Amino acid sequence: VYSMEAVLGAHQKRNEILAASSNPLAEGVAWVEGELYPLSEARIPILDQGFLRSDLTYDVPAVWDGRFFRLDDHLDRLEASCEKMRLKMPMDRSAVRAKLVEMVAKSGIRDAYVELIVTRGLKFIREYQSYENNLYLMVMPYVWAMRPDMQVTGGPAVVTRTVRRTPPGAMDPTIKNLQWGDFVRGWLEAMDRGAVYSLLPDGDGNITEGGGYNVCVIKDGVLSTPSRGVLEGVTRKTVLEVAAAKGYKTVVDFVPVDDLYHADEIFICTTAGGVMPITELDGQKVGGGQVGPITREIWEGYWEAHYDPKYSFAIDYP
Amino acid sequence: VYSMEAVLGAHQKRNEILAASSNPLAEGVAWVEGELYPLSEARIPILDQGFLRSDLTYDVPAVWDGRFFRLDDHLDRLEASCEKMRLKMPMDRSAVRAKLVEMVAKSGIRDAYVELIVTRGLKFIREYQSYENNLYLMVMPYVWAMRPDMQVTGGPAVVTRTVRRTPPGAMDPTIKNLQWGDFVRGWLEAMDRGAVYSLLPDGDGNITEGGGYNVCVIKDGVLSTPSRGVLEGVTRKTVLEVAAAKGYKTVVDFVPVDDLYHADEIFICTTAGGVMPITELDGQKVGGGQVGPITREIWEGYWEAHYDPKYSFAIDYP
Repeated sequence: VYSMEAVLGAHQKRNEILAASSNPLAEGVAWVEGELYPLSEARIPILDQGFLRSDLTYDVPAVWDGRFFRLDDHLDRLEASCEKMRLKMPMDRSAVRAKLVEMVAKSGIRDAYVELIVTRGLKFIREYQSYENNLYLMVMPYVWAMRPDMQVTGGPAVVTRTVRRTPPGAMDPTIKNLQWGDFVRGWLEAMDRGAVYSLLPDGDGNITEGGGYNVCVIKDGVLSTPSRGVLEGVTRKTVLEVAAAKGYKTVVDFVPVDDLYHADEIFICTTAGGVMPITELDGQKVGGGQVGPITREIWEGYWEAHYDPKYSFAIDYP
Repeated sequence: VYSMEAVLGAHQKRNEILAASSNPLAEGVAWVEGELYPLSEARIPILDQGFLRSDLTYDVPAVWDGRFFRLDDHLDRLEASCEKMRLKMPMDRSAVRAKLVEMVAKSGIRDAYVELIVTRGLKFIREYQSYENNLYLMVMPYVWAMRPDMQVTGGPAVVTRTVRRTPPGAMDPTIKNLQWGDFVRGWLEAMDRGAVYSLLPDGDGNITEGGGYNVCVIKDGVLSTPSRGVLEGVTRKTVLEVAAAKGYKTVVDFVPVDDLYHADEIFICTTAGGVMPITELDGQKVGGGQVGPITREIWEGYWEAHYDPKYSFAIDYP
């Protein structure tokens, strides 16, 4: 009952119900300076340093089938990110958690992409010690980095050769951030070259991540994923737990670019889409060019976890 | 008459006139979707990818003493940046130029920092080919990266050791951009270590630039400035022209970090402040620890150029 057909099919039914809603928040809602707005109408001050300097961190939990998934792991990473950035979230954690549930519940959205953004505020970094930081919350329908119909077949990727990952000595990649100069270049290279997804090298022979997602490489029943140079994804975390539970070895360590070309399976993972199979790389088949059996087991176990009360709780909709 | 006293003194008189203005735009004005707003009231849509993904380029000409300085060089760089970003400025160049003059004239601001921002718009990079890009214009009182009283003495810098420059293979530094993850870390390191200005290495032994500015290093009458890894500043351009005119050699090429420690003089330069002497580095005097004679000649020639009709034109204020 956690097959692709079952999970994606039910989502599609929930989508058609949402499309028929007359709720003005059904297309999304934002929290700005204490008030709720329809997402298409929400506006932020142009002087905000999150805009003028991308001086911000953010995080993104999701709601699936009316259940929040690992919200507390996302709130922990956001608070760790803020500490690294010398930001202080302007709202208490319990109040943020309750606000998010209220926004989702009022929207009626059962499958939601939920974004929290903490910015430096209006003052330049030279005055960061007044900690006059700003907070924005957004709730919108679930975002698919790889659409359902493409997850059934897997998608095409390239290892980029015109762009590499911003190194950790320039920007710490364990801070989820919106400075996507490299990632945007990767989307453009993939489109130029006849693919969709881009996998960025680190400049010294190893693969890192892409614009929105971690990468997992499978070889002889061993799932390998980069340790350095990448966000420590919550999806990746779940994937490592699931793969272990099902009898596969997991390795978090350097993954040479050259290993991508000998893999049995490859997938990318992110809150915005889940487990996303990669079945073509640089124009060649990955493995058999179909969704591999280990990826499939992990995919199903990922979505099963969304109904586990250890990792999720249900929202009370009006 | 282009000494520091004369130039900064007159600016201070113009400042006190601006402070006394009852014009609601005297503190700045923004252009958003066809209308003008007081800068503190201007708001942009939260869904703009310039915010959600820092998917934008920008440029910053200045007005000094009621004269625009090298506006056409800044417009050329903005258009080159947009082409590299696959952005198309949504307004004709002549209309943008006229709008900027109108905004400055209505503000009454004689010394102005003028910012133009072109963003991807509301759609994700995957849909960049509809070119539905957005434009924002801002005019505000002149911004000083190094305040006047500190330019008289010069300021303190460090070569960062906890951060290095985002490399060109990750983000092209000739595109003026707002992805300041590395620069913000540099401001924090300098503050932690007992300085103000940060100079970022490239990771392979050479110096690049800092958060807002290029760096020029003087040794035995030779001005050296990095070619790779940095924005091609318009201030830097003017500095190279002035230094040549006055009988000094100029070199645009790799500048090893180690050369900083043997320099006779160092300054940083940017539209937001001009020519800004650095008289202490990593806790030690640069040269004699005072503004050097060559820096001083360049400083005066920089501001003299602001009255040259080859590089500047005067705004007709109401």
